Amino acid sequence: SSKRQRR
Amino acid sequence: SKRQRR
Amino acid sequence: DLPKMVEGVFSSEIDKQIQATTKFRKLLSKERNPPIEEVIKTGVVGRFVEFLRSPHTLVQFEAAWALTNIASGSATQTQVVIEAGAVPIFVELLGSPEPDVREQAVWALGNIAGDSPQCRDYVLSCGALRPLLTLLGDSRKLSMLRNATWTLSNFCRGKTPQPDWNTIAPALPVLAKLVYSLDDEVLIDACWAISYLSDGSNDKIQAVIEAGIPRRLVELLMHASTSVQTPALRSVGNIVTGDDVQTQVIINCGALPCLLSLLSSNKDGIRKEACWTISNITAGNSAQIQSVIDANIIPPLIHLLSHADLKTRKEACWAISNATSGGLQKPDQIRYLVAQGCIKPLCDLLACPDNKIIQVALDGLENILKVGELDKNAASINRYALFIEECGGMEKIHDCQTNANEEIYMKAYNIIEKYFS
Repeated sequence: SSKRQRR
Repeated sequence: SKRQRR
Repeated sequence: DLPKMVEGVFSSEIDKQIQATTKFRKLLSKERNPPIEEVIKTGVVGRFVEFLRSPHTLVQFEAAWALTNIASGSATQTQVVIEAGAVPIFVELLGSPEPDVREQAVWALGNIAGDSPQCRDYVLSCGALRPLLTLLGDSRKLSMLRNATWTLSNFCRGKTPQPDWNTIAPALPVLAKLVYSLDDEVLIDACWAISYLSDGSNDKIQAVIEAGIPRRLVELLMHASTSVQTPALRSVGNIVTGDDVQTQVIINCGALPCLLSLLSSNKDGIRKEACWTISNITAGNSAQIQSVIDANIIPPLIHLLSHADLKTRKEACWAISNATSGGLQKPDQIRYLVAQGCIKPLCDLLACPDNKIIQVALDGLENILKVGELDKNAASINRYALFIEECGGMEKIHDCQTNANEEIYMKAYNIIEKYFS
C-alpha cells in the first residue's frame, strides 16, 4: 500500500 | 547482453 | 452524532461548517476501521470539495484532511473523491498562502496518485508536478519535505503503464538534490522515486546520469540504513542495465568496492541485488570484467554460487557466467575464474530446476572449455575438460541432453561431441 492516512 | 527487470 | 454533523456540513454558516467538518476529520482519522464508507454515504464529499475554495483557510484545511483520509481507502473510495472534482482544486491549493493547506494538498495528491497508475496519470494531467517540484525547492519545513518527497515518489511509481517520460522527467533535478537531504525519510522516498524512473530504456538512464545523480547514489550504497541502501542499490542496478559507457559511469563513481561490501549485507535482498548489479557489469566489455576482477568481487561470488538461497545462487551464476565472455580477447580472465574454483559450482547448477540457469551455466562452461582447448593446442589435453570430467561435471552435461529446451540439449550435445568423444 502506497497510501498514508493522517493520524 | 544485459538483463532488465529491474 | 452523525446526522447533526451532516446538517452542519450543509449549513451555510462558516462556524457550523467548521465544527462539523472537524468532527468528520477526526472520525476519518481513527486508527482502526475509519468509517470511510459511512461518511461517503452521507453525501458530504461534494461539500468538502466546495470547502476547498472557501477563503477561510481553516475549513480548507479540515476539508482537505477529511478528503485525504477518504482517498486513503479503497480504489472505489478514492474514485469518489476524484469524481467529486477534488484534484484540480488540490493542485490550485499547492499555491495556497497557508503552509498547512499546501501540505495537506500535497498529502491528498499523494494518496490519490498512489491508488493506481491510471490515477497517477490523472493527477499529472491536472498539472500537479510543477507546483510540487516548486514546494520541494522552497520549503524549509521538514514535514512538507517528507510529504512532498513521498508524494513525488507516488507520481513516479508504476509500470502498467509508466508515466509519460517528458511529463515526469523534470523531477530528476529536484531528486538530484533531495538525495543530499539530511533527513532519512526524504532520502528513502527520493531514492525509491529515482529507482522507478531509472527502470527503463537507455535514454531514461542517460537522463539520470546527466542530472548528476549517480555519484550520490553510490555514496548512499554504504548508508547506515538498509531502508536507504535498498532503493539506492536498486537505482545503481538499473543504471548498469544501460550501455557500456553508462555502466562505466557507475564504475568511475567507485561502486565496485561498495558492491563488494554489499555482498556481505545482512539483508538477503541486498545481497541478491548486489549480485544482479554485478552481473550487469560483467555483461559488459573486457575492461569492465577486469574491473570486477581487480575489485576482488569474484571469490565472494563463487562462494555465493553455493551458499545462501536459490535466488542468490541464480544471480551469482549470471554474474560469473557473464564474466567468461572474453576468452578470445583476454583468456587470462577465464583462467582466473577457473583458478578461483568456478567450474564445480557451475556444474552443480546444471541440475537447476530453472532452464534459463542451466543454459547460462552451460554457456559459461563452453567458454571455459574453449580456453582450455586453446591452451591444449599450444602445448597433451584440455585440462578444463579433465577437471569437468573428474569433478562429475561431464556426467551432468550428459544429463542435459534430456531437457527438451532446444537451446539446452543441442548445446549439451556439442560439448560432449567436441570435448568428450
